[PDB]
Amino acid sequence: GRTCPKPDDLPFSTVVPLKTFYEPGEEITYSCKPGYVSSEGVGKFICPLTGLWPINTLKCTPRVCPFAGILENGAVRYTTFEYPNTISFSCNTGFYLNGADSAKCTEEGKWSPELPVCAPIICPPPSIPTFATLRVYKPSAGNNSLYRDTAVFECLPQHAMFGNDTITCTTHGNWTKLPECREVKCPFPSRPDNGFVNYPAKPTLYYKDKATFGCHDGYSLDGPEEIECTKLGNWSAMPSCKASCKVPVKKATVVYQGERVKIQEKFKNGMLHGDKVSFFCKNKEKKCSYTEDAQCIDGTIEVPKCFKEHSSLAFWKTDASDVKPC
Ligand SMILES: *[C@@H]1O[C@H](CO[C@@H]2O[C@@H](C)[C@@H](O)[C@@H](O)[C@@H]2O)[C@@H](O[C@@H]2O[C@H](CO)[C@@H](O[C@H]3O[C@H](CO)[C@@H](O)[C@H](O)[C@@H]3O)[C@H](O)[C@H]2NC(C)=O)[C@H](O)[C@H]1NC(C)=O
Ligand SMILES: *[C@@H]1O[C@H](CO[C@@H]2O[C@@H](C)[C@@H](O)[C@@H](O)[C@@H]2O)[C@@H](O[C@@H]2O[C@H](CO)[C@@H](O)[C@H](O)[C@H]2NC(C)=O)[C@H](O)[C@H]1NC(C)=O
Ligand SMILES: *[C@@H]1O[C@H](CO)[C@@H](O)[C@H](O)[C@H]1NC(C)=O
Ligand SMILES: *[C@@H]1O[C@H](CO)[C@@H](O)[C@H](O)[C@H]1NC(C)=O
Repeated sequence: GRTCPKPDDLPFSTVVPLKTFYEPGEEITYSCKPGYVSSEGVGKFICPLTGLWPINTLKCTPRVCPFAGILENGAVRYTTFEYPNTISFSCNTGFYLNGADSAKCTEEGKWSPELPVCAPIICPPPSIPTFATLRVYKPSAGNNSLYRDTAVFECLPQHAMFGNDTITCTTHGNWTKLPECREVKCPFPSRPDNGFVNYPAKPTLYYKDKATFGCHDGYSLDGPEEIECTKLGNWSAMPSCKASCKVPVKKATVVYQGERVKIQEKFKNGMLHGDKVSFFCKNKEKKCSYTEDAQCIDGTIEVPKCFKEHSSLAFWKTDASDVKPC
């Protein structure tokens, strides 16, 4: 036409002055938005006598921040690297991020905040507990320790450790929880009736001291032969001597453990405490046999009622340890 119209909207730029119509000869100026720099094309335009605006060669491109794609011992998500995009940071295993985790490209093309660096996780020398010693320790960095390094603790003699003995240098630079060495003592073990006890000749008995028990002839043990002084001050177990019992009835085949045995032959020297045997009893309902057990209890063994016993010489009847049924 003869009056030029509103200029074309150009991306990332602004036009001054901006009017719906211009007269021929009026001037408009394209200027890129902040953070965008002008490259190809020229901005200033003058209205021709014909209404048509000249073709626009101007191209505003975003300002480019310095390359930040390499983080030594780190990983960076970055995509574009130009205004106004942001980049993120991370570190590899054993490394902590020494600075801001995200940076942004400003209008001036300067990263803000400044770019971080990854630094190794370093752990201070471990502090030994009061009653403990350092069994092994290897400092990787100077006297300090790196990520996942270990120290193990050895308690002093006559002391008992509470808590795990291994400490790892963690991700946050602090050692894991430390064990405690305490001095614990154990009271003297009382001698068992009909038996003897042995311990070393010391005024006081401390941790892991062990006493050995015994019993005289005719008496067995119903506990562990060797007991130990545990971490809590009380002994591993208290054992006692329990009375062996006599063979209750001579001439009878009973069941000891898996197989069938004759009592008189199997326990010539008498039963021990807790030994379980089972007797055979006739049942006159269908003339079958069943099995009832009995066991020694500190010298007294109770024969089942159904055991009716007869002498072998009196072979008038059968020994009722016969038909398997029932
Ligand atoms: C060793 O330090 C660990 C970390 O504690 C903190 O770490 C520094 C980086 C710093 O922030 C400072 O304030 C502390 O020293 C202690 O462990 C815990 O670790 C948690 C797991 O990372 C953590 O918490 C997070 O998880 C919980 C549960 O999911 C969330 O509710 C919480 O918001 C966190 O995301 C926290 O850092 C820490 N918490 C506590 C109560 O300790 C650890 O105890 C310590 N060990 C020793 C022996 O001192
Ligand atoms: C040795 O002692 C531990 C510690 O428990 C004791 O219980 C108190 C009543 C008192 O006697 C203190 O000396 C101790 O704190 C015994 O462990 C206990 O076992 C049972 C199992 O449930 C129960 O009483 C408690 O849960 C346990 N104690 C704790 C602190 O949890 C242990 O039985 C004792 N004997 C032996 C052989 O270890
Ligand atoms: C390590 O050893 C001792 C610790 O007491 C100290 O004097 C020394 O300066 C330390 N050096 C380094 C590099 O950590
Ligand atoms: C705790 O001690 C046990 C030894 O009984 C060990 O196997 C375990 O690894 C220790 N805990 C940790 C976290 O290492």
